Amino acid sequence: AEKPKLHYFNGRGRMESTRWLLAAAGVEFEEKFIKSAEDLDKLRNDGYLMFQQVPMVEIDGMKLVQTRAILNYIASKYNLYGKDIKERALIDMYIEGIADLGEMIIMLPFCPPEEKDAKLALIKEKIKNRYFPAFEKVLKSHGQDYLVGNKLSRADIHLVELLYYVEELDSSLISSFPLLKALKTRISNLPTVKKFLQPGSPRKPPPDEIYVRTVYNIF
Amino acid sequence: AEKPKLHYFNGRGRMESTRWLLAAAGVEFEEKFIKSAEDLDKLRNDGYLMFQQVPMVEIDGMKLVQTRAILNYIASKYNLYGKDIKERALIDMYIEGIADLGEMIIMLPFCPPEEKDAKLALIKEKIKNRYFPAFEKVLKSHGQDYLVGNKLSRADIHLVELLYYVEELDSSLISSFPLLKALKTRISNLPTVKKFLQPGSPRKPPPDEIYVRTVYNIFRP
Ligand SMILES: N[C@@H](CCC(=O)N[C@@H](CS)C(=O)NCC(=O)O)C(=O)O
Ligand SMILES: N[C@@H](CCC(=O)N[C@@H](CS)C(=O)NCC(=O)O)C(=O)O
Repeated sequence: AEKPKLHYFNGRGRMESTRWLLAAAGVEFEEKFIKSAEDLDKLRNDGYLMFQQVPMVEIDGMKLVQTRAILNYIASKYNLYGKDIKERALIDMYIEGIADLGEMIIMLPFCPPEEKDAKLALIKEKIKNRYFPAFEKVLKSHGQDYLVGNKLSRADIHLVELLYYVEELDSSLISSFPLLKALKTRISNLPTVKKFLQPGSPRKPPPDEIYVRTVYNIF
Repeated sequence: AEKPKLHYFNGRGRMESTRWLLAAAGVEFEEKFIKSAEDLDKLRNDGYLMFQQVPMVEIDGMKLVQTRAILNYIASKYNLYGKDIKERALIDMYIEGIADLGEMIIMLPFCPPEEKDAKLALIKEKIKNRYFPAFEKVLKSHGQDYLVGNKLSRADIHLVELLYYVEELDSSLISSFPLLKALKTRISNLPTVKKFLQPGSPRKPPPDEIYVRTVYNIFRP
């Protein structure tokens, strides 16, 4: 059985939460980068893409598409999805809030220039008034090092990845949230995450204008 | 002890897939309809909405927000989430396709009249050229009555809900997809689903301009 092989553009977009989770889990993977519309159309025409889209991951005999299908499978396989049905409800609730905020961040570079200020201001408002208070409250309420079950789960990994993007956006947004600051440091120091955070890993950068244009070209 | 209680507007939107799944699982539930901004504020103020949003379901002593958290819990509890990690992977892939389509459909009534025509045209095109082909191909690959593991799962339920909606929208779209038609018929005839499909059940109508205006009136009174 192979290393999982990740099909996506050479950028963050919709594959980056899978790169984080696999790296957090200590799992070696390979990437086949889509550089053109022709690369994508060949995957489609070869029947690799159930819904004609990427992300797609080749893992344990499957060609899985859909971010959540990929991540649930990885989380479940590497015991990062809790130990029972009630922990999974907490985990799902948390990571779905993270996905919603995440989505706004992923979509942001693609919005018309005249809308950016308004959209960014709204993401900053939701971070401050909605999402950071929600997660700080979880940490504050049980006083434990991990969001759920007193042990590392995907929710920790997904949230910390998000705290890194929020820092790139505005380093002060986290300032009033000391338990989130502390979660970020703790998880960043786990050997697997520490290595993924270091130069030269598969961690992808923020999108620049050449990438924004390229992603269009790939559609 | 208590029935699940579903906190939403009195219409489909983001709660309908849950009404379908619970009914398919044989679970009677209650609904508490949010009618005003006051009602929404009370749920928030009581601290029952983790991200200040609905849907919310009170089930088994918990208050579950996020549509997918709600559905995953229900599907796991009532054995509609396949039998192993690999079946769940197939289930999740299939149903996330449905969710992408669903998300366009649910937002359609709150589009400006100017974007509506094109949005609808796009929806139909994706049904016909992307999603119905994908699901037909899966049913054809194995010739079995159910999408995954040759037994009823949440994927069948969520697909068939989608097929009922697509029928309302344009009843010709399914015409080229004989295996989807057959699945729709089989699943519709299962005791629990048949009961949910009957007149007078909790199944909700398609949204009308009053539902739309109630939703706006709640978020922007
Ligand atoms: N719900 C899907 C969304 C995938 C998606 O939007 N994919 C884009 C690339 S980021 C794509 O393949 N676009 C081509 C298309 O939709 O026609 C997932 O989470 O994987
Ligand atoms: N990802 C969430 C989205 C929920 C959502 O957007 N709910 C809307 C109403 S249908 C809401 O409460 N909006 C008010 C707000 O976001 O302030 C889910 O699937 O439950």
